[PDB]
Amino acid sequence: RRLGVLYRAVQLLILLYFVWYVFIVQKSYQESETGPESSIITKVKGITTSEHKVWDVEEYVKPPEGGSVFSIITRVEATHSQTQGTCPESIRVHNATCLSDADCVAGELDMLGNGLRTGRCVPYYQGPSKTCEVFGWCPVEDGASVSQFLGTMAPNFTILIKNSIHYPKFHFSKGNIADRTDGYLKRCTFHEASDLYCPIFKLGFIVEKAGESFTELAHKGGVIGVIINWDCDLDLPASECNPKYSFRRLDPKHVPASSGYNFRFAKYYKINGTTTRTLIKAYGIRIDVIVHGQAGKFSLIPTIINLATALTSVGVGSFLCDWILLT
Amino acid sequence: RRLGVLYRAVQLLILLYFVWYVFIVQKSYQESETGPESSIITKVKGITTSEHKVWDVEEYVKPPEGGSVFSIITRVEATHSQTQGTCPESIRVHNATCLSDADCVAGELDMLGNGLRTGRCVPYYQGPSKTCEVFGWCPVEDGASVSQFLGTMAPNFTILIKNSIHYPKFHFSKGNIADRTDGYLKRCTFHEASDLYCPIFKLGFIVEKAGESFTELAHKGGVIGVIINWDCDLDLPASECNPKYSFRRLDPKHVPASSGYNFRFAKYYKINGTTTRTLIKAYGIRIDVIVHGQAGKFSLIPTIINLATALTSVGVGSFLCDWILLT
Amino acid sequence: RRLGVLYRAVQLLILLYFVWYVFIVQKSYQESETGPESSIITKVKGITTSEHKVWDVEEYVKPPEGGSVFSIITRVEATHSQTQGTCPESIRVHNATCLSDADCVAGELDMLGNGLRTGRCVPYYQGPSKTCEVFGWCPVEDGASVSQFLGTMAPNFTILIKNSIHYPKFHFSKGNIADRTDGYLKRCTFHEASDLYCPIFKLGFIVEKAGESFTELAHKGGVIGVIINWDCDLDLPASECNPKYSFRRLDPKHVPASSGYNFRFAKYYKINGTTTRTLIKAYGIRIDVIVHGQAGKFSLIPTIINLATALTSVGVGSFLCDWILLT
Ligand SMILES: *[C@@H]1O[C@H](CO)[C@@H](O)[C@H](O)[C@H]1NC(C)=O
Ligand SMILES: *[C@@H]1O[C@H](CO)[C@@H](O)[C@H](O)[C@H]1NC(C)=O
Ligand SMILES: *[C@@H]1O[C@H](CO)[C@@H](O)[C@H](O)[C@H]1NC(C)=O
Ligand SMILES: *[C@@H]1O[C@H](CO)[C@@H](O)[C@H](O)[C@H]1NC(C)=O
Ligand SMILES: *[C@@H]1O[C@H](CO)[C@@H](O)[C@H](O)[C@H]1NC(C)=O
Ligand SMILES: *[C@@H]1O[C@H](CO)[C@@H](O)[C@H](O)[C@H]1NC(C)=O
Repeated sequence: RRLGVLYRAVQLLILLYFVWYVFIVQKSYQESETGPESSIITKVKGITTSEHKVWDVEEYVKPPEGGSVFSIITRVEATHSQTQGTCPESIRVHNATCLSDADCVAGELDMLGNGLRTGRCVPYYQGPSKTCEVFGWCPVEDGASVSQFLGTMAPNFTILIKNSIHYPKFHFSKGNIADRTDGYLKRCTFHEASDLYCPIFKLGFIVEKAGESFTELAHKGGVIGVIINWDCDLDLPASECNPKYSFRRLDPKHVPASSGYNFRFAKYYKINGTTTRTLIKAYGIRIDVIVHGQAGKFSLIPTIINLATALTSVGVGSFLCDWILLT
Repeated sequence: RRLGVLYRAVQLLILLYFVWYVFIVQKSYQESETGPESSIITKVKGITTSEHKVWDVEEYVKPPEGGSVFSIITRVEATHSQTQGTCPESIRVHNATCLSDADCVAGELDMLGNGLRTGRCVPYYQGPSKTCEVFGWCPVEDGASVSQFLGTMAPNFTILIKNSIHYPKFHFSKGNIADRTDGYLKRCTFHEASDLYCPIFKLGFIVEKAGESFTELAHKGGVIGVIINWDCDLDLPASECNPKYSFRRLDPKHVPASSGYNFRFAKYYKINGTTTRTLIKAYGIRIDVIVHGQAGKFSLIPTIINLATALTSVGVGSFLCDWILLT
Repeated sequence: RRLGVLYRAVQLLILLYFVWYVFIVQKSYQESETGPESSIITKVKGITTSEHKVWDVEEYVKPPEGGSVFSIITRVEATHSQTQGTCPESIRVHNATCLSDADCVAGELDMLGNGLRTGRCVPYYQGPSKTCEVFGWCPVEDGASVSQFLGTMAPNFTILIKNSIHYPKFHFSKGNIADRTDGYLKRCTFHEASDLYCPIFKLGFIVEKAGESFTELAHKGGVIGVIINWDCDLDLPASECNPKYSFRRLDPKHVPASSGYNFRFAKYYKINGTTTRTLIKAYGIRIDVIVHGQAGKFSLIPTIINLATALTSVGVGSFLCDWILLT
């Protein structure tokens, strides 16, 4: 009687749970593939100015080739006319300060120093201190570097990411630009809803979507990641598989020591037969384009496994009801 | 009687379906791992010529280091003796054409322009038009660039990809060159059957296997991906795990706007104390080596799950036959 | 009687096997995700010396930007004052040796040669042999290169890897540096137990943990991979997810032909209006930072599938016991 009503209510509850959670919500009827094959072609385009200098893309984008990882230099500390010679050590180098020649040890190369110590105390670049003389690339950066801010109009720089994926097991291939001939990429601006196949992003848009302040991320540097997630359901048509662009800062923005991004490169010249160089310490924003994939397609093996599990679970509910009735 | 024959025929049909499709075909008795750890070492080697110039690998391969992504330059547009100064704007820049000084706005920096506008109309490099004067790197590329075709013998360039994978969960590690001392790599040519452990590919072979035409992909540029798939069955010996090299074009070859690959780099010089440069716009073929993995090894958990599913399915066939007989 | 004891012993054996192997050992109650999103920021810092030259990071680290793949140059073969002209071919080029002008074919460009053959026999750089004259970058490397060993103090170079992962499906994100303000990274040394969030590694430590000898890996070059495995169990707190750094050599160290790492880059100058260059062949150790992920979190679907399998298996044991008793 009523025992039958409760007995069948348990079965319906178990079947509901399976049909909803296991199948509709979690798609246990589906087999999944992750890690597609991606191709990223980037192209930064924009020009900026300094006190009397004009910087083009060749100057502030390293490396020049358009790939997943590139750095947009927003500030430089250039040390011009560096030659191999003898000069005072940087005041920031461990026990570089000296009062006499006895305080400097000859032939001492510090790995964090700027050269091999000559062994005699020399006046610093700006008085009145005295630092141990070193042989290396001179003058040192910490004594003869001039800072230039490039990124006054870095926010208006535009980056064009060209992505294309492929899912081998499911034979799915797609890109992030629509095959058109209407002059679209020459006048479009990215919008996650209106214009999703115009992957031309301003640097300022990327930074603000990452939650970052451009001045702080430009003076000290930073790393911002442009993440493309192709969470794809292959039972739906190919027009239902779209790229989702997320922006987030990838460097340890909270650790004071490791926050920032910078690197050194030099420009090499022969002046009167002697090799001179211009050491440039570049602070800038590195853009990493990370592509992530998660596909899904209906597979019969998972479906039958879960159906068998549902039947066994309904049987276990049967056993539980009978056991409660007996006791 | 005959009901028994049909009843057991249903069981045999269900068991066949499982034993064939679930186990033999799909290998549901197996656990899978994807995404191994890969190491790619590339080395392009070949020399080409121009009207009176000889180009070596250092000149047309960027970046010089041998990694997954590199570009082989097939054509350049070099603008020599570029200095920071004032010169006419490119005729391709928005509203650069002027008839008088009033048509040029002083201090206007266009992000797609080639400098900061001085504010006075100047004659173009070739008459009779007049363009707004700009301050930047001068002369501009669109007025003083000379094109040189490098890739006359690019098809005979040879790329040596050195790959090595590792599957952590299954403790499988392999490479794409056989440990030999017979002078093999100095005289071998790749063949997907005869010579699969001689990964020395001519650029023309890669292009033709990608279905591309070398002249069009060399003048305008392109991106070709060398895909290595280690679809591996670990129940078989290690000699049964082999690399499969596939070649396909990765750029949007159909979109007119985004088809092609190019980038700019410059050579910097000091001439009479003033920084001059040679801006080179390089059109070439980028080679991406993409390594994809899918391993499989027999695991007891999937086997028992599928066996339980088979037994439950045979029981469901039993129930269906009995239900048909009753009704 | 005793049949009951054996009958229930079989059930307990099957249940033990499941509860131990399927659940406790293999964690079949868990769903897994692999392939997180990684960000790698490297920074090599150290200075070395030669006979009379001091080398800084800008000189021996290529590329300058701090990413996953970079090369630390330990030895160079620099060919200075290379200009486009005519010079003897390298004695190592196929049939380059000549006895008279008839042995040289005019206009012959060998892809493995160093230029276009002029067609007349010229004396070699060192006597008494004679090689076919070529037009290219002259003098050739095999005749005018000078070797300098940089890596006397390469083992004391320190590399700072900055990693940060993210698991999308499980919403887990972590890095490899602890958020601190105690001046930790300026004085810490990595230890896999004591100091795991100080990812500052000496090059010598990386090499010795890889099992390599620094002198051989420095003269000839090599590739060493720094592997970070985030094998993560998400049922445990976030303090229980840690990076595991493994070091191994990635190049074919056993194949004599393919063992080693080297590349060429040049320094370009204008001398009296003619383009000269310094071709540098760099032998060094390439560091690849490979990040691998394997997360796990309790999921109800696998748990119920395995519980149903356990019940079915106990039933199959029931059937086997009854069948043995009947026969
Ligand atoms: C630095 O030099 C001073 C004076 O020569 C010496 O007392 C001190 O120990 C040195 N510090 C080192 C070597 O770390
Ligand atoms: C450049 O970007 C800034 C902020 O990102 C914006 O205020 C400014 O209007 C932009 N420039 C132009 C010409 O729109
Ligand atoms: C270009 O300049 C012309 C004349 O100064 C002006 O009419 C036009 O609006 C300008 N186009 C712009 C600013 O996009
Ligand atoms: C170079 O390649 C082209 C086509 O790829 C071929 O026709 C030619 O014979 C090759 N050169 C040599 C010397 O074999
Ligand atoms: C090299 O040159 C010699 C003499 O000209 C010739 O006999 C030989 O066949 C050549 N080898 C080649 C072209 O591989
Ligand atoms: C540099 O490293 C070597 C071995 O890696 C070691 O013997 C030497 O002591 C180190 N240098 C210093 C100053 O500790």
